[PDB]
Amino acid sequence: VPPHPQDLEFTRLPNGLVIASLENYAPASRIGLFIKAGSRYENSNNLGTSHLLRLASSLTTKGASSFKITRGIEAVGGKLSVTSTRENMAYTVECLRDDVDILMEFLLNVTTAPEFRRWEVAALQPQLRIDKAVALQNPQAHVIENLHAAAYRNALANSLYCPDYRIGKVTPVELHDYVQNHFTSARMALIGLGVSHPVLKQVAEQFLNIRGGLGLSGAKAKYHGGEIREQNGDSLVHAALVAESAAIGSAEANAFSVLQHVLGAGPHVKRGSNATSSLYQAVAKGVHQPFDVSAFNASYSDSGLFGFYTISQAASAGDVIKAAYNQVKTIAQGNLSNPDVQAAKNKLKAGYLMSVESSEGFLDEVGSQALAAGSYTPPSTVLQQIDAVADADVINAAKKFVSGRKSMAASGNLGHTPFIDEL
Amino acid sequence: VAPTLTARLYSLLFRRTSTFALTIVVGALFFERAFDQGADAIYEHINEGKLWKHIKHKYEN
Amino acid sequence: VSASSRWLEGIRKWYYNAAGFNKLGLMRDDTIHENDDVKEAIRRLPENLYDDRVFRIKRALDLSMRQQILPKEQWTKYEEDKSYLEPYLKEVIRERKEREEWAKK
Amino acid sequence: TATYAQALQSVPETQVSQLDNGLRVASEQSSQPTCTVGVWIDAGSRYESEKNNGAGYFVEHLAFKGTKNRPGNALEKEVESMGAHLNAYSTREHTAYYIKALSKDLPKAVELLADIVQNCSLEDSQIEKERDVILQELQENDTSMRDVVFNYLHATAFQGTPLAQSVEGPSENVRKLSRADLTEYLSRHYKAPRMVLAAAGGLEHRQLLDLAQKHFSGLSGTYDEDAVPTLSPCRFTGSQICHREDGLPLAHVAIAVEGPGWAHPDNVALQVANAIIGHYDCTYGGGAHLSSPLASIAATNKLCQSFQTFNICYADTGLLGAHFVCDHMSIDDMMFVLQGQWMRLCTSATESEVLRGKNLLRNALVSHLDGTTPVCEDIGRSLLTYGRRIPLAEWESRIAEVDARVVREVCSKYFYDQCPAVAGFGPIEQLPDYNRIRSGMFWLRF
Amino acid sequence: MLTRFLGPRYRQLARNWVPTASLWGAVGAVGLVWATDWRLILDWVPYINGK
Repeated sequence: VPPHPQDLEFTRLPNGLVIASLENYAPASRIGLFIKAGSRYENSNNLGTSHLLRLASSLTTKGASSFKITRGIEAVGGKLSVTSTRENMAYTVECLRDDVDILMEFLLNVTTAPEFRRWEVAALQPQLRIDKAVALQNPQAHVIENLHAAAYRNALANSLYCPDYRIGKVTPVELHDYVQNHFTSARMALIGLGVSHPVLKQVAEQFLNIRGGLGLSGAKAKYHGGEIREQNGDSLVHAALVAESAAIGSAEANAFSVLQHVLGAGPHVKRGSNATSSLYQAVAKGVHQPFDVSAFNASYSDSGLFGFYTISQAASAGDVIKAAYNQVKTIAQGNLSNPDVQAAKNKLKAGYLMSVESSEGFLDEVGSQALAAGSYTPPSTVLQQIDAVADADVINAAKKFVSGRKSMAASGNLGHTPFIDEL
Repeated sequence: VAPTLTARLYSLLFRRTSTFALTIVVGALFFERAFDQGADAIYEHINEGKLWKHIKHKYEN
Repeated sequence: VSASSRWLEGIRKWYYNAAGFNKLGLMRDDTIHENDDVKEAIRRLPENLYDDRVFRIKRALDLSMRQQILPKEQWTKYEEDKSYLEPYLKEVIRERKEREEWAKK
Repeated sequence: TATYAQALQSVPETQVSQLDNGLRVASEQSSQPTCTVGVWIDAGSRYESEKNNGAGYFVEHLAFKGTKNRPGNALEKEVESMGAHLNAYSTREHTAYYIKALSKDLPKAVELLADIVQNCSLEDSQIEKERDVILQELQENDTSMRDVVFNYLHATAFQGTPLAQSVEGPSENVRKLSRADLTEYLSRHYKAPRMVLAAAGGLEHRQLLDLAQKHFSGLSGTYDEDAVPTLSPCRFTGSQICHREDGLPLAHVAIAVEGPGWAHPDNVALQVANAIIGHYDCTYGGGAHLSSPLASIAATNKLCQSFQTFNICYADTGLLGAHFVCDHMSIDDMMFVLQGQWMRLCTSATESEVLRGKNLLRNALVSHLDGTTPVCEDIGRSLLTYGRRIPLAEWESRIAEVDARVVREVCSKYFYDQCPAVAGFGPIEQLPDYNRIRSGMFWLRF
Repeated sequence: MLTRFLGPRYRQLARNWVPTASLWGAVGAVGLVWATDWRLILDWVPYINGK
């Protein structure tokens, strides 16, 4: 018979900073500072700076030294961690509730007091090599990196990981300048779980009144289309094929969201045939060995990519891809049942509600909601918007993929991987 | 008593390398007595009248 | 502001000239004993200060070998003597003393 | 605002009920719009025999591939089409099938889990299909050096006992194991006293019972009486297994002394001491300044790529130690530092670090119980292993008791001058001789 | 220059190694007693006064 829940409390400061909290009466507290400072904001003279920056979150600040951050936090069983997408960095901190004071102070020192000392920074540059190395051992990491590199000319083309040529080359000035240009008020959102909105607001009005980089979530990402191919010998060919979709927020973007679930995202049932996955079922009909297909759906402030991601043996690469692509084409031609669309809706809705279940997850939603929307938008109203999707819009979503200048990335033994050109 | 005694030894005396060393040192003093006793007395018994320790009573004061 | 603190200064300038590292183009911070705290602060020196430091010492050990001394012109003027290491050294000890307080609790 | 103390009291009573069965049916209500339901069976692989072995795994593989009421393909169809997530795992002691679903779907969620856990239509067709799949898994599992070494450490420490067995079993069993074998395991082990319906999220307990009675009606109803046995105790050896393969680029070692297992109050205190040693990974932010003296020296002297402390529990026993991964010329230095850590903590645990470990443990605990799935798994498992759910406040109490003495004591009891089990894999020339490892298990100065 | 070593932890850690250090002088003296046959002390010990 638990607490009747508190509501989220959400506040836009006139400098354009956004504060949201929830008092769940939890033994732990989570705090995120969500900045519009993701990798799309690097230019061709400073690629990688945000990745070094991602790593630099326990270097010395003005009145909290490197040693103290580590020991101070670890002393309370705290965590401090920093997560980038192509759009955002998200500096989030976690501990027991009695300890928000010590953790908040560390957090603000990192995001607003970075000293970036020559010798600390130099000591850190090998870590981009390790960090990249670890991440780039999922074939997908490369693919989705090249996929973006091929789609866009600019901005979303930039990689989440530092170019090898810049390893050892990103400077303290470049770091300093990145914070100044990007970690301002208009660009930030301070979100807190198991903290109270008065405190958050005080912290924000005291410490996060920063401004004087730039305005715009905006170079504006120029979609261009193309293909990047990488000969591996990995025996399994990974490949993703994609057209320009819809910017996150817009109604059209939910059409794609639902179309993703028609064609089919991940598995639901451990070691299942994925009876409900159209892409899986269409590819299986042709293809008699190990494969995977899933609908791919990325969505950004000012663009997005839709299509699908295949893994096949080298020789089947094309057979898989052509099977997959047809199966989309078949929805564009209008072969789509209403209970199919209904199923994908229950899949999406449940997946959403599922996604926000845990503190880590909820905080992330709210953080990004704040930066992309300038709002909070409750489940009740997200599902409403999901329900609002017409059968026709989903067809049209698929129409758009089929007819639209394409982007491809694939790596493996590419000898029987097609060429766009050839699809 | 006849099984769980190597145990009792180990807990009290052998776990700690201090009490281990203390045991060997305390144990060695008691052994040096009992050995230089016993063995000298074994060496006595195998001669019994060859040695000035037994003759002693002959030529008095 | 003061006659007397110009005198403590005159005593200091004496001892400086008297020490006579100047005489071999050295600066006070060239002469410091290398311990761990010092060693790290040399690590922390920017490229130029480091390269200048190695040259000063190289020039001096050369003179010291040949038992000579600079032209008086080329000696290091007391006023012209920059404690280029000081702030680094201080920051190092500062960081060490923190680690030392943390080790106490 | 709420203190953390206050904040622990706020977390609700895990409600427990018993069916006319053996089947316990347990729930934590929260205001979630979403739930995790499922079945924790007290089947595992400690429970199997040499001929049996890898049955439960073959069952797990069969479990979602179609019932008497819902043939082959169609269970999938129902779960997927309602946006729910069906899932399973087996351990050496525990089998669990669970669904993540919408809360409004807890009816058909339970309906399904019931059908799964009784009416498994183990079609001959499928048991055949499954055998190739399960073999492939064995081939790919051979590549996870970590998965291997923990199987080896189990294989050597428990050397003789059913606990020494893998969960998948040997190649040969998988190929020979028949439908008869499987139904025999099924009918022995999937009885109501040895299983818990567990749920967490947006539900009343009353509905959970109504559904327990409805769909778990008569499992051990007229059953039970004949040839249910209790688990045998498992002999720990302490012993070494070294599988040397210089074709592999890094070494995995996993060292352990014998644990007390699930029930024992000592778990709390050991977990603290463990927390103090902690874990490392070469992607860890900020290296030299880490609290843990292992992890610090590891990072500064590039002594490895990863480590992790552990305490695996079984009934009445368990494996307590650490595992790491490193270069061929690190295996010794890494061994030295880990061992000297254990001993420092045995002899001279200071007051301060123990408060750190205590906090680290509290933070692990609250953070672990985040959302329907973890909490459900912890409901289900706990009832198997403690016969209760132990409330978070109780853990805080149990944690708060521990200090430096409680560490040096409980460490010395488990670690000091004890034969470890060692398992080692890959380029392991420099893995210390067993005598020398065992010498590391005590200080001469003490 | 030993100011470093004065704090709560250090006193905990000394207090930890005290029963051990106690016994190590017990080892060391009794060994010296036995090795020199110290006469003065050993007269006190029953059995061992062999005279």
